[PDB]
Amino acid sequence: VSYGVAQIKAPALHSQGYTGSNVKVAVLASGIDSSHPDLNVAGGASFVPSETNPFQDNNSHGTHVAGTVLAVAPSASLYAVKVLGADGSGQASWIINGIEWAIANNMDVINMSLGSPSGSAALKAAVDKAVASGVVVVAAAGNSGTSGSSSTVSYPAKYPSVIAVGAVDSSNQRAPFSSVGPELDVMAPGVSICSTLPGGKYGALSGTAMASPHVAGAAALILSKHPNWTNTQVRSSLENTATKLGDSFYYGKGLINVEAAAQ
Amino acid sequence: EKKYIVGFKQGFKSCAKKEDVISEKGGKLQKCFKYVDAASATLNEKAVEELKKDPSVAYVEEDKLYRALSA
Ligand SMILES: [Zn+2]
Ligand SMILES: [Zn+2]
Ligand SMILES: [Zn+2]
Ligand SMILES: [Zn+2]
Repeated sequence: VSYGVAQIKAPALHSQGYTGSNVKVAVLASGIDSSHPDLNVAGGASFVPSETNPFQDNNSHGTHVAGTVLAVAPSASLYAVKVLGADGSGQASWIINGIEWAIANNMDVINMSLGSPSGSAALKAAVDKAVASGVVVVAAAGNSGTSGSSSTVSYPAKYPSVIAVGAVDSSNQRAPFSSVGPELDVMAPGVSICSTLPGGKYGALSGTAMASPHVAGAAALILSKHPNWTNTQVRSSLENTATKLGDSFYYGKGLINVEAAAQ
Repeated sequence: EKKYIVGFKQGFKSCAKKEDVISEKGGKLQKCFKYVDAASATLNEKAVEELKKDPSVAYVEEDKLYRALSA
């Protein structure tokens, strides 16, 4: 497991008996590799035309991301929603197809560890629709560092309906790459995060892509303890109970604290 | 560069209705969305111009690339 699990205070939930059982988390990424003897991928679908197997991860990031959701929430059910190919990229339309899948298939949480400096009206429609459907929608805030006074939050994390997750180290210091702006909602561990890789491996990856699933995992923990809270209530608990770290421009509401968010 | 998303106004909910507007203008449908009021399509510059001007169409935008936020 990773350092980040204790950092966000997930073990307090595990102790109470809440580990995310019966909570469905869709990982919208490069696939999740069947290479692992434990990720309990309960399903999935691919929307990359030339890469039809959601259980083949030829990039590595989707597998790492899934592993992190699971290190926070051990009994959650993961779904492999392949919307990025081997090179780590996807068209807006493939991602929308992934989000619509998650909606149709009654996913509780969407994780999107992906970004673009530019938005798409259709993609804003999809995330907004998912949120109106009761889905907790989480995204990596971007890895574009600082650009004057300007927001460097990527899309879809930049949309109001989406929880935008920046990256801190094990010291609770913002990573130098972590995107900034008014759109930044919370922080989670995103530097040298140890997680599952293809070919049955494990290793460190860094990025807001690593921070995002700590929050997706936290949302699953909260929902397993409180199945009657809405997505709005889950999101608000995460934001309102976060540990303040400094300026909202750099850290949003600060570091998520799952123990405090869940009562 | 020639991959687009075509958004629709009210009353174009079925794929068949979306597809007919796009084809009437010389475009090629890729996928109709289920909740979002839009469809992906491949369009040349003439088709883009004509769709934008069509009263059925809310927008035409590039089907742009998004990337994993991981090193
Ligand atoms: Zn534990
Ligand atoms: Zn494993
Ligand atoms: Zn946001
Ligand atoms: Zn409760």
